[PDB]
Amino acid sequence: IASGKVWRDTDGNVINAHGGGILFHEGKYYWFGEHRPASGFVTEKGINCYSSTDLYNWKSEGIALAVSEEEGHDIEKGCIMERPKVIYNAKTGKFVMWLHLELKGQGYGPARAAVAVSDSPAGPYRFIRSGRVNPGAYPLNMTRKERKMKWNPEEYKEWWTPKWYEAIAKGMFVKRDLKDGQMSRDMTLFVDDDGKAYHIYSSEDNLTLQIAELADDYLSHTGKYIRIFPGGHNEAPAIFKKEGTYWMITSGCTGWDPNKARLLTADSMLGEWKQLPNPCVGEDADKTFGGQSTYILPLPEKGQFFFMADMWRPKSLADSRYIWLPVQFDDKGVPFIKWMDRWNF
Ligand SMILES: OC[C@H]1NC[C@H](O)[C@@H](O)[C@H]1O
Ligand SMILES: [Ca+2]
Repeated sequence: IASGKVWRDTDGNVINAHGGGILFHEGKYYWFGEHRPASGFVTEKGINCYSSTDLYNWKSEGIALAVSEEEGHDIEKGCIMERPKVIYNAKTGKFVMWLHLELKGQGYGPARAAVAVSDSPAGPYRFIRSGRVNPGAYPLNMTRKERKMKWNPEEYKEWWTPKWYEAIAKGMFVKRDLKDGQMSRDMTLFVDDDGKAYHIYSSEDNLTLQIAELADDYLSHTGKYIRIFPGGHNEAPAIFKKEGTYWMITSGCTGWDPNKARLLTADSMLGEWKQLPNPCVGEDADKTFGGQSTYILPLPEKGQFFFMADMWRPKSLADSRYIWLPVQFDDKGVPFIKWMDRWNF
């Protein structure tokens, strides 16, 4: 595992799986990610999939979720498809893919999460629906008093004033988006011990993280959700659970530029969360080693976890590389990550 180098599949082609994540099923790891083009930023293809027995040799499984050729479809060619994650639904036996969708020709405005389904890990997946999250429902931890407040859009046009920040903290953008549902851009998924799944996403114009419970088949949301770190600008969330504790690594919001990772922790997924120091340590840790969090893969057979990131090259996004590093734990059980040029499982 040689972070930042050109990685190739078994045919010799550059692995094209960005913003991704990995699952294990029937003896194989399946890596899902954005198919990025050589020029431009929008996918020409959809969500790509690769498979491996060993986490070193990756076989191209082809496109798992394709862009549609039908005009007016939510996922017609030219839509934005980012940060795909796949989870297995044990009750129905289906593979469920969620992803950040922006409708074609609308930039990043729609701020939707989309959901697709497959009988097999590699696909093809069948698109079901897209939309903002939980129309009509308030966050669980947004208080009665906060829900009763009125925010005149004309008084709060200037971002980053003291009164605007306070307003964002007390849920001004939640109320703004209440009817049509909460915004979802950068996102991930987590399947808990009891089969409860959660959709974690940057919401409220990227200012605030939200964690939403998924329904029992993982195809919709239940209405139950919380919001955390309002105004915190936590992006590209990555999550894992260890010995009952939930840990989340995120980035800041500086477009393509690498920035300082944050470490967030809770004892309950929908309980209170708190922020801990940058979990990256050593030289370049202030820049997350030139990367941005995408996924934390548990290896539950070994009681270990590994941190996946993207080393984004905005000049040509197909040339973006992959940083994969062991998650280590200090004497208090707090995760940290150090660079290694080459390491083995
Ligand atoms: O918009 C480009 C880029 N910005 C930063 C996000 O974390 C990425 O997923 C991607 O949307
Ligand atoms: Ca955020």
